[PDB]
Amino acid sequence: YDIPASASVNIGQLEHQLILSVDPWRIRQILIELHGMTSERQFWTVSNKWEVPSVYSGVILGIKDNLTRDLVYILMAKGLHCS
Amino acid sequence: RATRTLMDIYVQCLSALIGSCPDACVDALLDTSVQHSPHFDWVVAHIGSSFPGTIISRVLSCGLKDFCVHGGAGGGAGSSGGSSSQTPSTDPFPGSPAIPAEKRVPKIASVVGILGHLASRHGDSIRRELLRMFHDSLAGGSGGRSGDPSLQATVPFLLQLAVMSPALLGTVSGELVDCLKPPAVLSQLQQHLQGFPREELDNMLNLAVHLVSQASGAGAYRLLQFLVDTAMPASVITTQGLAVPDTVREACDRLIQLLLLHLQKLVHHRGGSPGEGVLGPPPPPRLV
Repeated sequence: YDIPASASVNIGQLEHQLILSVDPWRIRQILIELHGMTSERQFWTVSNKWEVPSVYSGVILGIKDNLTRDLVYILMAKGLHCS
Repeated sequence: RATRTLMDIYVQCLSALIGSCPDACVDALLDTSVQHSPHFDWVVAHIGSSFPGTIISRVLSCGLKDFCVHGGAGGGAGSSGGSSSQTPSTDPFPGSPAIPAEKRVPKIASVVGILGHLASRHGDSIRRELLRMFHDSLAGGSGGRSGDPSLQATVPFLLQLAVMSPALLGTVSGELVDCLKPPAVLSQLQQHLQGFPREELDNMLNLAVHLVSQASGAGAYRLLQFLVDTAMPASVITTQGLAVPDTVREACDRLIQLLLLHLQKLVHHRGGSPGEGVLGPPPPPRLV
């Protein structure tokens, strides 16, 4: 249900919708909302099924801004999974 | 009791020397003292000797013969009724909990002794939950370790506390919180009868007693879901079916109980979604 008047269940529903989201616009919106409502914590490690090869893993994490690296990591993982 | 203190000090020194150095200098005197105590039939003297031996000669080093002698003396003392003797020994062992009190109190391995130890641990846990002191965490951890070490029969001991946690209305919330903490700290040693107990009467009693608490006490739904997630190794299907029948089919005995069960189910689903598929990526997955 929407508007749970809480924080933990709200973040859980938001990350569940993010996992179930395919359109990159909705993904970006959910990720920026999570980054705005929470602390400077990473949101890319919310699914163990997103296996990114280690050849690009060392460079995908070398970004100062957390929002951009999280977005690019989620996009690359979802694109590889769809391929 | 003029020369008794010197004899007790000499016996304690001999026991400490036998525990440190494996010698035969305290094998005959200890046996003679145990025989005299058994022939005199004095539980208070045996309890005092055990307290004096466990006060300072229990955290030095591991004992082999002195520990066996102390266990034999404790068994000879507990052979009789010894109501007040055991009631005082429980408090004496709970006060001197540093640091080998668990290995010295639960070493009797007797039925009545284990029952008294479990009752004392439950009373201490209830007092710690009602007082919420600073050192309450150490006492709760010690009680949980003592309950986990004595895994002979804990179903009746848990049922006796679950039946009392629903009779009153004031201390019922504290008793339920202490029981939940003990179940979470003991890996849920008793979970098969967790759903068959509060069928119609105990469930309504707990729902009516929880209304007298505050928001900080009622916010334990997250802890309850975290405890239920890492539990139910062989009775998960029955508990899940009972929860789904009492939450969705509106088969609850009360009116507000269905909302609480729905919130608990939602919290459990959120915890399962955030812990099973949202834990991490580098380390291996968890075991639920």
